[PDB]
Amino acid sequence: NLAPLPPHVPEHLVFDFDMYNPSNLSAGVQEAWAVLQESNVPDLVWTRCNGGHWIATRGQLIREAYEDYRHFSSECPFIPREAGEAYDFIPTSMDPPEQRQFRALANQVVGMPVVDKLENRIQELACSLIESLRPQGQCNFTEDYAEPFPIRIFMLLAGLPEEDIPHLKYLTDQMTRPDGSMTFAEAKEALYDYLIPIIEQRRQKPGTDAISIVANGQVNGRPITSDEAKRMCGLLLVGGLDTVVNFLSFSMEFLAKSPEHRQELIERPERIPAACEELLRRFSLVADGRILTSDYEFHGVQLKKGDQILLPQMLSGLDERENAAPMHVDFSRQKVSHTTFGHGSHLCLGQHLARREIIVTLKEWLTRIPDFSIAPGAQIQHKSGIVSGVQALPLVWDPATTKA
Ligand code: HEM
Ligand SMILES: CN(C)c1cccc2c(S(=O)(=O)NCCCCCCCCNC(=O)C[C@]34C[C@H]5C[C@H](C[C@H](C5)C3)C4)cccc12
Ligand SMILES: [K+]
Repeated sequence: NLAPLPPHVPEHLVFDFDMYNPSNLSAGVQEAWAVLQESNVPDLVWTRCNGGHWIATRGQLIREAYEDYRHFSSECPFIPREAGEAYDFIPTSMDPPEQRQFRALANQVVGMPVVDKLENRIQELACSLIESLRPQGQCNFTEDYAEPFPIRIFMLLAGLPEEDIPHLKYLTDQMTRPDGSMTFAEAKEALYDYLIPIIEQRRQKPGTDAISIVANGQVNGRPITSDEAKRMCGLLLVGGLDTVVNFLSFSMEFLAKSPEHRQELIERPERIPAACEELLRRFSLVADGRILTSDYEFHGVQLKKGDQILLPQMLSGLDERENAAPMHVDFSRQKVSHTTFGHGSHLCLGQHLARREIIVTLKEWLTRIPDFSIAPGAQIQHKSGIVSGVQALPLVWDPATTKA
């Protein structure tokens, strides 16, 4: 189904890109999205897919719309509209100025000083996961390392016992990949049923952990409500799962297919933090958006109040106006330009934790299993959406080349 073209939208801007099923998916998802940056494609287009919505295709427009929250509201941040409308996590669905207090609170639980403190526990977890795969000589990376890793980091952050992982993983999977057992709202409520009691207890007997902090917090000079804490705790849980899982998978897929890039990192592990940044550009993967708060002319184009606009974080760093030869991976780029963690008032609060997860993973993997490949015969499949990703990543190695 295409949606019929709204009258304010001129025909010459219409490019029916489908964000959940792009034409060139088989060639790689970032590549599939990069067709939007071909020379015949305007900086701002309308697609009739997925209810109909604008797409900003260039880093300059993407950044500008993200800065201008007065015209581009996060009240409805997801395409299609029905998803955007039912979405209530905090702070992702709030605009400044209200979002500012909630964000400061959330920053207390995942900000830089928390990350510096957790780094060693993160390394311990990574090492334990890798060392259990190492002798096998094979894994599905996405399933065997990537999925268990960030959920375990959330348990450590939130002071939750490891016993709860299976149930928690199931509920978050249902929100982003439903098997049918539960609607989004049922999964959401089950999450709330899970967090509500721990919130009440940690209100009464505080810990030094994320759930305590968010529960004992103050916003707008008053105590955070139970509805507000659970909706924040919800985002803190889901925000760092699918992004980390899929990003780690794009990265490992690249390194498996590029011996020369692996060898560089093996020989110069000091370049790993830079390599992380360049991978974050090349394999950027989020595409959310905004809704117009009013009629607005933006870069020659008449936008109407209530129109949705997709602003793909993914596209800014792939824009050849931002980075020369954008599909080329070069770990020594002088200026790595990207909006992989967003831009503007909602810039990812988990970005410092994500970078440490990524760096620790690459450092620990490359020192234990320096030599690996894509399993003989396998063709890696990508998926496209709000968070794009990797269906599966079967890796192989010779265990004699590994270090215990
Ligand atoms: C590769 C990993 C990650 C990527 C690419 C990523 C990406 C993003 C992006 C693009 C936004 C802005 C969304 C918007 O403007 O609508 C965002 C916000 C956010 N992220 Fe991440 N993220 C990652 C990891 C994490 C982690 C590990 C956490 C920890 C829980 C986290 C927590 C959050 C929170 C709480 C917000 C909302 C900030 C606000 O609305 O004020 N993220 N993220
Ligand atoms: C028929 N019709 C109209 C339809 C009906 C229903 C579904 C449809 C789908 S669809 O099934 O493919 N729709 C996708 C469901 C929306 C996913 C919700 C996001 C959850 C992750 N949330 C975060 O808050 C984390 C986080 C974390 C960070 C920051 C920010 C953005 C990203 C990255 C995610 C928040 C496709 C096409 C049509 C559909
Ligand atoms: K909403």
